Amino acid sequence: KAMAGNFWQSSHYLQWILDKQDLLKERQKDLKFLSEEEYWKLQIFFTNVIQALGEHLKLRQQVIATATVYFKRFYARYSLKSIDPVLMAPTCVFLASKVEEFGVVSNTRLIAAATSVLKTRFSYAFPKEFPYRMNHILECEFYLLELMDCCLIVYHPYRPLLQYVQDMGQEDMLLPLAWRIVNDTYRTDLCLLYPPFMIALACLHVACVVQQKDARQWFAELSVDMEKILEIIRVILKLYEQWKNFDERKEMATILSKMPKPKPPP
Amino acid sequence: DDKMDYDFKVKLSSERERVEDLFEYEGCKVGRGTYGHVYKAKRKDGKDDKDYALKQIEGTGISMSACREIALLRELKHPNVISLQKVFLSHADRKVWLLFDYAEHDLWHIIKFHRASKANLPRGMVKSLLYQILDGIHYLHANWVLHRDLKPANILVMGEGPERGRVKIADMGFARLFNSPLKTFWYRAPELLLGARHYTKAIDIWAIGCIFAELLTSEPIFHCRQSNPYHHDQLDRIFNVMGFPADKDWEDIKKMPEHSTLMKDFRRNTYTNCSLIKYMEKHKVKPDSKAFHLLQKLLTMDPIKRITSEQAMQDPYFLEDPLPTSDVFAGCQIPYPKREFLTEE
Ligand SMILES: CNC(=O)c1ccc2cncc(-c3ccc4c(c3)CS(=O)(=O)N4C)c2n1
Repeated sequence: KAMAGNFWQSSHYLQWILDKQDLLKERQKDLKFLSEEEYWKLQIFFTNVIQALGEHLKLRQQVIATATVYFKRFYARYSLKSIDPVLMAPTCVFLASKVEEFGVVSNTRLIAAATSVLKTRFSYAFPKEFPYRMNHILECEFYLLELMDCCLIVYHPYRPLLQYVQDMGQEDMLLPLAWRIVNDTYRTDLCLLYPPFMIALACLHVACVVQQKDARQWFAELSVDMEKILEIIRVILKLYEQWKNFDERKEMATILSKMPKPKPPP
Repeated sequence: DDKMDYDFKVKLSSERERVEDLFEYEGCKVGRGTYGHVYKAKRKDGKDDKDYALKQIEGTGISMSACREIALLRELKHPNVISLQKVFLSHADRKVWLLFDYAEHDLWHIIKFHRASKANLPRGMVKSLLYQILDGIHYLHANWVLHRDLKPANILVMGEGPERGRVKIADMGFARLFNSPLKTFWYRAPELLLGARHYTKAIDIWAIGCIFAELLTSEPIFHCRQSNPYHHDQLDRIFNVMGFPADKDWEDIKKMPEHSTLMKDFRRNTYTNCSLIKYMEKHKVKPDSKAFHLLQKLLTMDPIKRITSEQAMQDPYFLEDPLPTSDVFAGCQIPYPKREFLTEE
């Protein structure tokens, strides 16, 4: 609930809704080693890593989403060369957990979760075990916080989605599918480009089209830039075509070897 | 780190703003507590000549406490709530520093100055303080942010400068695990003492009631000598002021965990002569004044019958002469001394 009604004066809105062309210009650094398809395949993979880390640790979806966004924001600015994203991913889960107040993740529980998740659920992408100790996470935490400019409160499309479905009165029919589609939007850049509520309307639009509910007049009763909603719908539909044509399990070893790697000292 | 990029590590090291380089604060420690350490500070690379406050946080790393403080102050912006200006992370010693604008005064020190002198003042200063406090807590509550630890010491007031006489709320009790009190009792609402498992907006408003009584009398209304949440003497003191609550007064009191304990220890007969009217009359405050009627609504026993900050701000007290002013001191000379410098040892 903290800061619920403050999006339009929040640090998310004022610093972390980015320009698409600016985003694409900073990305060209990592596109010397990876293709546009391979980089997206990388993003999809590590979003699944963070989800898997969250589920092991028994964190609610909103905490996982915040950790997902911390990751995206970081790599929107800096190279994959900068810090190993194998180390960054649990660091984001760890920092995000501390933003919450109900329960704490301990050190040994985080490193245990990172070790176990990668060995059991991701041994297709990683031959060797998770090499990092706790003090590595702790060093990485400081860099994450600093380089996000201490911006920790992230707004997500789930809250507006709950509000919209109840407005329609189709919670049983639409909510599980729409909530699921919201989860999938984190496989894209959507959260860096549009306010949460627009992402949620798009997700609910697609849930209606899949389930063949007609909400043409309900959506008409809204006051919103519909071109921007359609933009987001196109991104969701393009993601499902990648999904079809992407075998994560077969491809990620090769892609992770293409990733540019941190230069050590002499 | 071997698998962190060297060029990325030294470029960020070249560029990092280090606190010891930017500010002068040596020997200017002004606070020391659970929170860590606070220093009054001037800027070295002198663009401005303002005084600043530098908080070095207790412990190391990023505590959940530190994290929620950073997360929330990063978003909160209001004239009556202290503003975070910058955050310095010191990687070597693993310490976190927070930068705020400096407030010379607070209600603890201010009220202790009146206590000292009167033992041997501007009209509307009490009213203005109360309004600005209510404006600050309203901002937080509207953002679903509770304070959780409201007392005179953390109600700061700006000294000489451009924000002269403005209230700045501070030290918001960020991080209480599970929003739980159970994980000075003078400012704590009767529900807390009777075993309430969670903090609330209403608990913040009681504390403001106590601070309002204290500004009027120069005396802590529930003053009391000197684990689990039940505290006998603190309840006795409340009942000596307010009287013992009837069933009609607080219907849900039965639902409190320490209600059986209260019944076991306290009898209505004991406090039959007591009331807030008589207490305030003994401290030279008129019970038919709008000042009193608002206080009575803030210090309501049953939490669901306590008015919100929103409605307190709407009280016609604030329409009565004298009005609230932005400058609490109303342009009059500040008689209160500047803060005292503490030691490291
Ligand atoms: C824990 N401290 C803070 O969170 C803080 C944040 C920003 C500040 C700006 N200006 C002044 C203070 C200040 C300094 C000293 C002092 C108090 C406040 C209250 S007190 O205990 O009475 N005392 C000796 C500040 N304190």
